[PDB]
Amino acid sequence: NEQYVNKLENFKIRETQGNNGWCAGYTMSALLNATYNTNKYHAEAVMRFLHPNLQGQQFQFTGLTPREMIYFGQTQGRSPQLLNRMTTYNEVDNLTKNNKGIAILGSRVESRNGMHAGHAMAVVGNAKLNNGQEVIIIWNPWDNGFMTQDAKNNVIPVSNGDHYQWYSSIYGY
Amino acid sequence: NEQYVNKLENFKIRETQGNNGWCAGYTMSALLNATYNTNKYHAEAVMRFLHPNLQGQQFQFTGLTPREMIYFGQTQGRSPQLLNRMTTYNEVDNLTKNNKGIAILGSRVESRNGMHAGHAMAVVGNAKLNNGQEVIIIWNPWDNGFMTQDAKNNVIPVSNGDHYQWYSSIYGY
Ligand SMILES: *[C@@H](C(=O)O)[C@H](O)C(=O)N[C@@H](CC(C)C)C(=O)NCCCCNC(N)=[NH2+]
Ligand SMILES: *[C@@H](C(=O)O)[C@H](O)C(=O)N[C@@H](CC(C)C)C(=O)NCCCCNC(N)=[NH2+]
Repeated sequence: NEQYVNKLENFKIRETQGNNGWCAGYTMSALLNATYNTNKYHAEAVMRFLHPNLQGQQFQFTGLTPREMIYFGQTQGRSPQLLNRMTTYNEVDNLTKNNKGIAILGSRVESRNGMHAGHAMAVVGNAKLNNGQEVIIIWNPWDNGFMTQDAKNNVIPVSNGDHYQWYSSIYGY
Repeated sequence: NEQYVNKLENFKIRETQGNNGWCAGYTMSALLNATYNTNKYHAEAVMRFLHPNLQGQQFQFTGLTPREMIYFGQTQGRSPQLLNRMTTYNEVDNLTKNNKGIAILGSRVESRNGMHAGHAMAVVGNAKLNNGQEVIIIWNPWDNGFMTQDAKNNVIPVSNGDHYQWYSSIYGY
């Protein structure tokens, strides 16, 4: 389907998200594994590093803040930067060519007692389709495969039928 | 090279062993991921489950006993059995067809102040080559690939030049 494809070279899915609140741990482990060309990071280990005192269900379901995500990247030799919007196709193209990972911070369009769950995903790269559309390739931690998102649209449809608005990005993993 | 190949269906290498003493954690995570068709087990998490109080270098380098390996499999819904020898080609063929994993317990032929380090590896399956040789396919946690071992020989040459005698096996993961 693609005429041009630009991906993070060594990105590989090695684990998927089950019943826990560790989406940002999944996302940062896969981006650091790709930019360092390693297999040592795993979500559980990220989470235990940042939340050493939580146990049981609290450990299982407590997610991360953007500050915790930025400090984690600094501890692993990166300098992540918060961008308070969705990255453009050109931005993704240039960061991907430079081997810099991008985490997506998404907010669920569908509500539940007025609250919009937050969910983090990873950018894998970008591509131009045969009809000219400019797309960003995304890995959502629940899936064993990637999605393609038109770059003009800031709401990503995910595999269970929900929709997440890409409201901010952390780049530099 | 093979005329017949019998492997554990969903075995996949998802991580390799760096500077730690967690070979048995690597081996059991890959065998349980394959027999359960999952990606949730990782060596670090096995080790932390069995050694919750060790920290720092003690945590990093303390390996497992066979009893700890057997109790770990019981906690994950398996009934591993210790066999005080190398499994035969036929045994590997039948266990593999039945989706039962086998851990190799190896002892280093080369010594260091009279001590023979212990190192655990995983069986992936078995195969018959085009010249008729009967072989067992092995994954050593340090490698990103498999080895083939003639079934008549109980000493496996590994990738750094050392040799490990297969002295016992734990099957049933
Ligand atoms: C994501 C998930 O597992 O699906 C998980 O809930 C998560 O990390 N959510 C985040 C937001 C993403 C990073 C966009 C969020 O909800 N953050 C607030 C969680 C803060 C938990 N508290 C502390 N104190 N660390
Ligand atoms: C293997 C390695 O990382 O290369 C690692 O050293 C290991 O687990 N070795 C084992 C033997 C294999 C299971 C054959 C071994 O050396 N066992 C004795 C280690 C016991 C450590 N102590 C306790 N108390 N749990």
